[PDB]
Amino acid sequence: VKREHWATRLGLILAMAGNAVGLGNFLRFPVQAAENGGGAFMIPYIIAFLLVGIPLMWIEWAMGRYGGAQGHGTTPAIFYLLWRNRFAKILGVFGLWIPLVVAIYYVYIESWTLGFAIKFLVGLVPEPPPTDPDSILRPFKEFLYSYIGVPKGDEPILKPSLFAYIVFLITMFINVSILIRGISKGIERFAKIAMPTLFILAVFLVIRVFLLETPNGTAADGLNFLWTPDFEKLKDPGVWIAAVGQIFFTLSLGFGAIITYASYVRKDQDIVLSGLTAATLNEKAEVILGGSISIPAAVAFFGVANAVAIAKAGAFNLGFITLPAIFSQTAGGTFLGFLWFFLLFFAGLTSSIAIMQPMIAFLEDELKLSRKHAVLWTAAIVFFSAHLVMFLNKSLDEMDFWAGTIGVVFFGLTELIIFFWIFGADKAWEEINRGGIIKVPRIYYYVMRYITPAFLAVLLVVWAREYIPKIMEETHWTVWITRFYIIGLFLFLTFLVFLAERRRNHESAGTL
Ligand SMILES: CN(C)CCCN1c2ccccc2CCc2ccc(Cl)cc21
Ligand SMILES: CN(C)CCCN1c2ccccc2CCc2ccc(Cl)cc21
Ligand SMILES: CCCCCCCCO[C@@H]1O[C@H](CO)[C@@H](O)[C@H](O)[C@H]1O
Ligand SMILES: CCCCCCCCO[C@@H]1O[C@H](CO)[C@@H](O)[C@H](O)[C@H]1O
Ligand SMILES: CCCCCCCCO[C@@H]1O[C@H](CO)[C@@H](O)[C@H](O)[C@H]1O
Ligand SMILES: CCCCCCCCO[C@@H]1O[C@H](CO)[C@@H](O)[C@H](O)[C@H]1O
Ligand SMILES: CCCCCCCCO[C@@H]1O[C@H](CO)[C@@H](O)[C@H](O)[C@H]1O
Ligand SMILES: CC(C)C[C@H](N)C(=O)O
Ligand code: NA
Ligand code: NA
Repeated sequence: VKREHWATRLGLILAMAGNAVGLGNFLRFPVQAAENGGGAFMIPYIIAFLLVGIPLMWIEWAMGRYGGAQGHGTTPAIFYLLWRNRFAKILGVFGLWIPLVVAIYYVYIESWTLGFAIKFLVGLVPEPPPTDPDSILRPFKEFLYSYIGVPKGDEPILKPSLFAYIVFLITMFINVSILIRGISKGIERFAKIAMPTLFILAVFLVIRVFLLETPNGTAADGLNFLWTPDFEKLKDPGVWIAAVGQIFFTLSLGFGAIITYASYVRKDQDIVLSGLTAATLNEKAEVILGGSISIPAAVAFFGVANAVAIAKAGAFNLGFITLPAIFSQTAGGTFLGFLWFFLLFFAGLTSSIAIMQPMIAFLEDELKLSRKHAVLWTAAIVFFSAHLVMFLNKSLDEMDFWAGTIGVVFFGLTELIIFFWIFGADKAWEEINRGGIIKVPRIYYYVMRYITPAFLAVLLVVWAREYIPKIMEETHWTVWITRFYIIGLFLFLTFLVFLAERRRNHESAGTL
C-alpha cells in the first residue's frame, strides 16, 4: 500500500479519544487530585493543560501526520526526517521504548479490571459483614491482595493467582484480536463501539454515586473538595510536578502513541480541530466523569479526611478496594462493581492498543514485517516482559516512573525542541496549521516556542534535583532488576533501529 488511513473523521476522533481516555482518567486522576488537596491540584492542572497539554497534542499530531505522509509512523524515523542527525534516531528510540515499557505494566493492570469484572459479574466477591470501616474494607483488600499475590512475608516477590494469570493471557489475546485487524477495521472499528459504551457506563456510575449519602457526607461534599480553590499551594513544586505528570499521562503525550496514530491521518486532513477535540473529550471524561465517581463516593462514605488518607495509602486502593467496598453496601452493589470494572476494562483496552501500535508501526514501516507478524511479535515481547511486573514487587512502580512519569516529560521536551527549534518554529507552525479546519490561536506560537519548553525544562531540573536522588538512594535493591531489564529493552530497540538503517542502505543500493 502506501499507508493505512483512518476511514472516517468520527472514527479518527473516537480512536484518538480512546487512546487518551483510559485508566488514567478513572484511577490515576482521582488519586493525584485527592492526594494533592483536591481543588489545590486543579489550578496547576488546568494551567498545565493550557500551557503543555494542548500545545504538545497539536505538535504530536503534526509530527505524526508529517511522518505518515512519507511512510513513517514512529519517532526513530520521524525525528530523523525533522533533523537528519544520527543522534535524532537514537533519541527517537524513546518513542518506542516508552510505549513498550508502559504497555508491559499497563496491560497487566488492565487485565485486573477484566478479572475483577468477571468475578463481580458472577458474584464471586468478598462478603463484608454488618458499618466499622475496616471490617468493611479488609475483605476487599484481601481480595485484591490474593488476586495479584501481594507479599505476605519479607521476600519482594508477588504470587499472582492462577485466575489472574489466565485473565492476563485473555487480555493479551483481546488486544491482539483488535490490533491484528489494523487501523480502520481494527482500532477505529473498535473505538466506535467502545467509546459510546464507555461514556454511557461512566454517566450511569456518576448518577448512581451522586445518590450516595451517609452520616459522614454526600457525593456533593466530594465535588466541593475537588472543585474548591486553595491558592496557598500554587507555590508548591510537588503539586505542579504531579499536575503536569497527570496531564502528560492522561493525554497520552510523550508516549509516541499520539504521533503514531496521527501517522495514519491523510496528509491533507485537519489536525488542529481534531487534536483539540480529542484532547477536550479526554478532559471532560477525566474531570467530569472520572472526578465525579471515586472521590465523591469515598468522601460520602468516609468524609474528606479519610478519603484523602485512602488515596495517599496508595496501591490501587481507591479503585480496586475502596470503591467496590462502598458499592457492596448498596442494593445491586456487586453489579455496580461489575459495571465499574467493565468501564475500566474498556477504558484500558482502548488505551493499551494505542501504546502497542508504535512498536507494530515500527516493525511494519522500518523492518517491513507484515501486520500479522508485527502484531504477534509485539504481543510476545509485552507478554514475556510482563512477567517481571507480575512477579517482582515494585517493578510496576519502577517502570511507571522511568517511562510513564519522567520519560514522557523528557520526551515531550525532546520532541518539542526537535520540531519547534531544530526543524524550525515557522516550518513547524506552518505544518501544524496546514489543512486545519481552524487555525491555532496565534498566542500559542509563542507558547510552543518559548513557554512550554521553559516550563518543562524547569520541571525536569526540579525533579532531578529534589526527587530522583531519593528514588536512586532510598529504594529496595530489587529496583535494579527492573532498571537493568528496561535498559536492556532500550539497547535491543536501538539494535532494531540499526538493523532498519542497514536494511534501508541495502535496498537503496538495490534501488540503483
Ligand atoms: C458487536 N460486535 C461487533 C462487537 C464485538 C467485536 N469486537 C471488535 C469490534 C470492532 C473491531 C474489532 C473487534 C475485535 C474483537 C473484539 C474483541 C473484544 C471485544 Cl470486547 C470486542 C471485539
Ligand atoms: C504507586 N503504585 C502502587 C501505583 C503506580 C501505578 N499507577 C497507575 C498506572 C497506570 C494506570 C493506572 C494507575 C492507577 C494508580 C496510580 C496512581 C497515582 C500514580 Cl502517580 C500512579 C498510578
Ligand atoms: C514464557 C516465560 C515463562 C516464565 C515463567 C512463567 C511461570 C508462570 O507460571 C504460572 O504462574 C501462574 C500465576 O502465578 C500460576 O497460577 C501457575 O500455576 C504457574 O504455573
Ligand atoms: C474466565 C474463566 C477463567 C477460568 C480459570 C479460573 C482459575 C481460578 O482458580 C483455579 O481454577 C483451577 C481449575 O478450575 C483450579 O485447579 C485451581 O486450583 C484454582 O485456583
Ligand atoms: C522477571 C520475571 C520472572 C518470572 C518467573 C516466574 C516463575 C514462576 O514460578 C512459579 O510461580 C508459580 C505461581 O506464583 C508457583 O506456584 C510455582 O511454584 C513457581 O515455580
Ligand atoms: C522477578 C523474579 C520473580 C521470581 C518469583 C519466583 C517465585 C519462585 O518460587 C521459588 O522458585 C525457586 C526456584 O525454582 C524454588 O527453589 C523455591 O522453592 C520457590 O518458592
Ligand atoms: C496560554 C494559552 C492561552 C490560549 C487561549 C487562546 C484564546 C484565543 O484568543 C484569541 O485568538 C485569536 C486567534 O489568534 C485572536 O484573533 C483573538 O483576538 C484572541 O482573543
Ligand atoms: C499511556 C496512555 C495510553 C494512558 C492513557 N492516556 C490513560 O489516561 O490511561
Ligand atoms: Na486519559
Ligand atoms: Na482508553
